[PDB]
Formats: sequence, C-alpha cells, structure tokens
Amino acid sequence: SPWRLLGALCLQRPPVVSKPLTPLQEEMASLLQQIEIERSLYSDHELRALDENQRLAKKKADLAQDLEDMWEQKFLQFKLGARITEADEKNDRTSLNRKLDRNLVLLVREKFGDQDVWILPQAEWQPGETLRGTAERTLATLSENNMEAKFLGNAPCGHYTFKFLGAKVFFFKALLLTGDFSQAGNKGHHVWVTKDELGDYLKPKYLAQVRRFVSDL
Amino acid sequence: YKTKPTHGIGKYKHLIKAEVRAINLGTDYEYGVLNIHLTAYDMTLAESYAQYVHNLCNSLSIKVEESYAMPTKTILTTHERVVQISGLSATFAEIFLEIIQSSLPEGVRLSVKEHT
Amino acid sequence: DSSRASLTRVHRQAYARLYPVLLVKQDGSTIHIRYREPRRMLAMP
Amino acid sequence: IPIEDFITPLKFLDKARERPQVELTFEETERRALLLKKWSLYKQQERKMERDTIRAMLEAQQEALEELQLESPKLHAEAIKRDPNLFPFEKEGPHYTPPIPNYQPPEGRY
Amino acid sequence: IQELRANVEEERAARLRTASVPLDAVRAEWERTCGPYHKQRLAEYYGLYRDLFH
Amino acid sequence: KNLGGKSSGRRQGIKKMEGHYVHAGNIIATQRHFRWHPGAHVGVGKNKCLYALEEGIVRYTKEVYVPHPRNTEAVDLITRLPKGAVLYKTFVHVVPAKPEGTFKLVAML
RNA sequence: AGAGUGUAGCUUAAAAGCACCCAACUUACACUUAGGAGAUUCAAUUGACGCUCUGA
Ligand SMILES: [Mg+2]
Ligand SMILES: [Mg+2]
Repeated sequence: SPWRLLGALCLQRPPVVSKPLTPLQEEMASLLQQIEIERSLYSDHELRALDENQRLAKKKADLAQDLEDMWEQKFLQFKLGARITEADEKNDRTSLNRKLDRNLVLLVREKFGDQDVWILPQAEWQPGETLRGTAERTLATLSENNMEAKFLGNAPCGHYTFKFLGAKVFFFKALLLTGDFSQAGNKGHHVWVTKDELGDYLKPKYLAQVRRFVSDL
Repeated sequence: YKTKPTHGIGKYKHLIKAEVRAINLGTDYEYGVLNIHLTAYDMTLAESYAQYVHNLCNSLSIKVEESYAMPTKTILTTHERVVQISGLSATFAEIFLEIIQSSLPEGVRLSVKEHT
Repeated sequence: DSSRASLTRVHRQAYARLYPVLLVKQDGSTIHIRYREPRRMLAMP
Repeated sequence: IPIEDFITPLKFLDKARERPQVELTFEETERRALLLKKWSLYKQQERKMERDTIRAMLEAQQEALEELQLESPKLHAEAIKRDPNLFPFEKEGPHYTPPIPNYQPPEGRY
Repeated sequence: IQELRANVEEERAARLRTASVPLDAVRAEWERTCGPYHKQRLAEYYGLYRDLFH
Repeated sequence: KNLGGKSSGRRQGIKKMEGHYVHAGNIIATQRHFRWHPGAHVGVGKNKCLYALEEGIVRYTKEVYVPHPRNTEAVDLITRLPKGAVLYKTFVHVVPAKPEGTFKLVAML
C-alpha cells in the first residue's frame, strides 16, 4: 500500500535551570534542615566561634566574627542570575531561552496545498536511508543550525497515520546537549512548547496524541 | 520413593542457582553491564539520587550488580556513585536513559560507561 | 522531577554541622553543597 | 586498589559535648509528624505520576513496533538494533541559573 | 470512619500509641452483627451440634 | 596406597513401616541425614533417630516444610525460592490408638 | 456512528488480599519495625458518564 514516506522528530531539550521548590516541599526543606543540624557532634566552626569567646570573657574575667561578616560580603557581592529570564521575554517563542525550568520540543509551522496544519519537523526519508540517520538528516535539512543533538535509539515512539495513498509517521527522539541556533530570527515559525502549549497549537488526535511520550515532569 | 507417583515431591535445588559480552545474539539485543556514575561535591546529593536509581531499577526489574564508590580526589572531596546495570531491551534503553536524565537534582553528571 | 532526590539530609552519625554553601565551578554555574565556615559564594579559576 | 573512605574519621572521638539538650515540645511534634505524614502522601503521588508515564510512554512504543511490523516486516529487525555511540554518555544535572556574565574569573587554587 | 479521622485530636492519641476502646460498648454491638456467627463456631467447637441436635 | 575404607554398614533405615503398630519409645527410623522428618507424636534423638511417642500406627505423609526462623542455613534457602515454590519433606506420624484413659467409678459415696 | 465494556495497579475477592508510599536500621538493595493513603461511575438484573478501538 502506498505510504508517503515521512518521519518526524520530537526533539527534547533538557532544562539546565532547576525548578524551585514547592512551599509544601519547603516546610519539609525547613524541617530537613534542623534535623541535620542537631544530630551532629562538636563541629570545627563552633569550636572556634564559641569556645574562643568564652576564653575571651575568661581573660575579661581576669576573631571568627570578622570571618562571619566578610563571608556574607561575598554572597551580597556575586549577583545571582535569576531563574526568571522568561517573563521579560514572555512572547519569545522563537528563542530556546523562552522557558528555563521545563523541557522544550521544537515545532516549525509549514504549509501544504490540500491541508494547512502545524507540524513537528518532518523527514521525507529514502528507503535505503536508515531510519536513525533520518533523524540526523532532519536537524540538517531546514534549520541549518549547529545544534549539538545526541539520540536514544532506533525504536519508534508512536505511529500516527493520517491518510488521504496511505501514511505512517514515525515520531523519533533527540536531546539538545548544546545548541548553536544561528540566525535565530529565521524565516520560520519555530515555537518552543514546554508541555501545555501542545493543545494550544496542535489540535487533533494525530498531534495532541503526541503527548503520551513527551516528558511531563 | 522412586517407584511412587510422589517421587521427587521434595526436590528443591532445581529452584535455586547455587554457583561479559553484550547479548545481541540474533534478534534478542541487550546491553552489557553498564555503570551509572554519579558525581557531586555533596555526601547527600551523590547518595540520594544513587539511592533513587537503585529503587527505580528494583521497580522496573533490572538486575543491579553493584553500588560502590570511587576513592575521592583531593582537589574538598569528589564523590562518585556507580550503579552497575545489566539488562536493557530495545524498547527500554530509551525510557530508562531519559527519566534517569530528567531527574538529576543539581549539577550531577552522568555516564553510560561499561566494564573494563 | 528534579526536585525529588534533593530533599535530603546527611544520613551519617559521624557527621559534623555543615552549612548550605554555594559553589561556582567555572562559569557562574552556582549550586548548593554542604560545607563549613559558610563563605556563601565560591569559584575556581 | 580497594581503598575508599567509608571509615569513621579518627578525630571524632573525644569532645562530643555540644547538644545533649535534645527535647521537643508536644504540640510541635504534632505538626512535624503531621508534615511527615503529608509528605508521605506527597511522594506516593510523586511516584505514581512517574509510574504512569513508565507505562503510558511504553505501550505506544510496542504499538508502534507493532505498527512497524505489519506494514514493514523487514524493518522491525532494526528497531531492535542498538547504538554504539553512548559509551562516553553524559548529562549534567540542572543548575540555579543561566551561567554568567563575561568575567571576574578568579580563585587562588590553594 | 471518615468523620473520626476528621477530628484532629482524635488522631492525636493515635500517633502516641495511647488511644482506647471501651469493652462494654463493643460487646453490646458485637452481638448485633457477628456475635451470632461467633457463637456458631463456639457451639460447633464445644460439640453442642454433634450431640444435642444430631 | 588406599587405606581405610573398611567400615561396616550402619544398619540405618526404617524399623517400623507404614501401618505398623508402635508402642511408646519404639525407634521408627534410624538415619544419618534428615531423610524423614518427625511428624505428630514422633520425637528426634541426638543421632537424628525417630522414635514414637504414643502407642499408635505409623503413617508417612508429605508435608509443607516451614523451618524455624532461628535456623539460618535453611531460612536463607527459604528466602531464595521463586514466589510460588513451596518445599515438601516426608514426615512420620503416629496416629495414637488408645485413648488417654476412661473415667471409672470407684465407689458409691 | 457503533461494538466491547468499568471494584484504587491485578484479582475464576464479596468492601478484602497483595502490590504501593514514607520514616528508623542499612554502603544501597533486601529483611524487619513504626507509620501513610486509596476505591463498586450514576439511576430505577436494568438504561444513560469514562476509557479502548472499529469508521468518517
Ligand atoms: Mg565402605
Ligand atoms: Mg566390612
């Protein structure tokens, strides 16, 4: 039966910025703090922060604070980069730096003649071209950037077949170990969907059923 | 007794086993004995995630071999936490190595190193 | 679920009183580590 | 060499005398044990979400390998093949921040 | 059984292993439900049925 | 060069077979390793020998082996079998014949 | 559109028995101890809310 030879590429981006805790975790992150503190024994810091000042009032009966006021002046010194470089952009769906605590999947819009549907970046493959290199042929056919992707395997994930001449579309995988997104203002419409925007741009049962193997977390 | 129908009712050693190249024989393809290194500068965050991946292999039925450590380097001590793993399918080598990757707490570095 | 294995404690009994020290390795990649005399911002060249 | 560091530190023997004052209040042990309950309810679902995906991602992968088999029976012999280039595999854990500014690039390293 | 786990001081004693149950009250409820079916074992075990109702 | 090896047979084995009437203390089966385990009304010796404890009739059954928890050479075996497996040994019972005594009238006071 | 249907994850279970969660001992696992939550999808065997696919 005639299938239109077309795979896809569900790219994953690993978020490099850790998600901040829930306050329900933080009460337990406050409770796991103190129990770590009490169950110990005679630390080197308070051996030289307590027993010196009892001996110093002992000579006053007849310093580690300048350490403690200097070491706070390096935390106020080094300006922490925020977890939030996302609300200052807040529309920048074309940038990989759009959301930083969540994982990102590329989604380039295209156009057909008989249909007009937002798509995951496709792969018109050759039969004698293997399926795995077809995933490598996809990063380097349209976007032409130097995104350092690595892969998982030649296993598929989910076969979806919208037929008109049959079909089968093979949803593959990749991970952005790094990315050199040259000409980031490309001609296209690449939208970095975390998770919740899959129902915002991919409507049907053939593209809002990709969701069962994207990393929710 | 040997002449009886209940002969060998009490044999038990055939339910115990009382005593590596990669298994890709023709179609059944498995990985060899892996190592999932875990490294940080914390005694907790190097052992806490390496307690996780053991209990995740226990739930997802993967034959763990070892959970030892490497002796530290003076550079403040470097902590290494190495989980040996045998047994991965075609299908499972993806779903393991992603959820393992996606659940590292804080700057902890990974590995699919192997034996020798 | 990278908030899972981070909620923890030094499990040991022969353990000191350690403080949530912030460490940069090479490029501002700051992460928490338990460490004494809390200098509270670090780096390596 | 079978040398490690799971030994006890030899300087930790003598002056263990800091906090024998280990006593806790009766209503404070309510909320503390009410939290360790309500965290024990928390991690049960925090596990049960992950165990949902460990099936729900999985059954499609067998289904696609069934939907690879029927239409293309030469080629479900290469979905069971394995990659060699995972041998120095690595992913570092996520951080607090995008990395930095340009500079200031210093430590004394002793 | 949901309501008893809604009073907060009801589970105060429960986590201090020190709550109690009154045996007079359970008894006059025990014979309501299964106190008949418990007496059937006891009269079977004491051999009443195999002797007095054949 | 092969010396030794001249020992006589130890004459161990079943003394009282199944169905055989037994009196209390009659040795049922002398053994060197535990081949038959002691069942109801059957005791063990120091030399692993089975002797009857009541007057009755010797029966051999196959029973489910649950060892003692303080027996680690056979508990660490028990914690190694697959999840449906159950061990069986053969046991020697004595179904006691005579009752323990009857109430007899001694006097009419 | 329809066919199958459905006790919390499974039950040739009738509100249960295992899995499962967490804390303490464990190198970790395991064991054990302390704890933790769970359900008959509705209405008179029965018809309409949920899932799975057969089709468009
Ligand atoms: Mg001889
Ligand atoms: Mg002789």
